Amino acid sequence: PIICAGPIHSNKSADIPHLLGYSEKICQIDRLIHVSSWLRNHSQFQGYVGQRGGRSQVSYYPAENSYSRWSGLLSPCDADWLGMLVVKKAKGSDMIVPGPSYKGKVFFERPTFDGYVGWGCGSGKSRTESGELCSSDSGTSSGLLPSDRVLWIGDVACQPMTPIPEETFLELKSFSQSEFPDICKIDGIVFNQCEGESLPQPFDVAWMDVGHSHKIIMREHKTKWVQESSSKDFVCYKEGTGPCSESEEKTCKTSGSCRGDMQFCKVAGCEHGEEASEAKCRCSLVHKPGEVVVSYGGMRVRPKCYGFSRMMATLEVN
Ligand SMILES: *[C@@H]1O[C@H](CO)[C@@H](O[C@@H]2O[C@H](CO)[C@@H](O[C@H]3O[C@H](CO)[C@@H](O)[C@H](O)[C@@H]3O)[C@H](O)[C@H]2NC(C)=O)[C@H](O)[C@H]1NC(C)=O
Repeated sequence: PIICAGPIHSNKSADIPHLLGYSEKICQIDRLIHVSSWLRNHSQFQGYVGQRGGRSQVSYYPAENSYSRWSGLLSPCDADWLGMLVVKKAKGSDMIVPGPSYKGKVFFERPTFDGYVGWGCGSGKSRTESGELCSSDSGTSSGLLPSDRVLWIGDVACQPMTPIPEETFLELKSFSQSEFPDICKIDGIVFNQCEGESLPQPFDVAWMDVGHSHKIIMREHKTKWVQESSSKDFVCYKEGTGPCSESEEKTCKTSGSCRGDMQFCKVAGCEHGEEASEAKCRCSLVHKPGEVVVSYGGMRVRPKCYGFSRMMATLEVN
């Protein structure tokens, strides 16, 4: 949990405010408030996901998940809440991967080749074991549901990118195709030219989102987590209260008057020994290995999202 403990909602009726503060959105991300809001607008779902458990107790496919152990490594959905990308509503043509335990799940999200698709359920519903249907569920009637009903597939890390010229991305695009000549179409998105294809098959591939019209999938590739101590590397909470507001957090990150930990004070400035009563804002280093930088096709890329997920990939016929 980056900031806020597992949410304990009393109501399904409660509205989900949109908060401007970085920490505020991190807090909602912590309490899976963003999935709950994804569910409300798209599945006409009633209430919340992540009850008592929050984002840490979300279920991943696979369960043995690296980046999960790092609370500030952003999933596609957190990234969506942070506006970095958008997890699009499930359309009929987006393919549900086999593998995960979808039954019970009210929400599961998957990186497609072209983006990120969510499959949500209506109130009092939950996915069957296949994931292709929301069947009725008495366990979901309360509308305030546990985190293991949310499923994030893929070991995904999302992060502020360094944009790359399109010529660079086209180099990477074709480098992948020379690495993956076998594949013809991924998530309904044409990868190569084949004419003779086989029907969609699963595909465990590492990949990165470079901010372009699709991801680049990588067989061989090097990564190097580097620490940046940028302001997004810190969240700002009020002790006992929750996250600082939009202005309070900006003040801590610009002026250098709020309290913090070892690295936050080194970087943004803080003061110690003041007080008089009533405790202050504080900021702390988000826990993550850093910003991933990926060596691939001779290019050092700092991507929007890096992950190893399962997509569906059609193959050729010889
Ligand atoms: C579910 O529906 C919500 C309503 O559309 C939506 O929340 C809305 O999110 C957008 C995008 O973040 C916000 O848009 C604008 O907000 C401020 C001004 O208020 C601007 O500064 C921004 O630049 C942006 O243009 C809406 O304010 C916000 N509305 C409400 C009532 O919360 C959610 O995003 C939807 N759910 C998901 C998962 O996307």
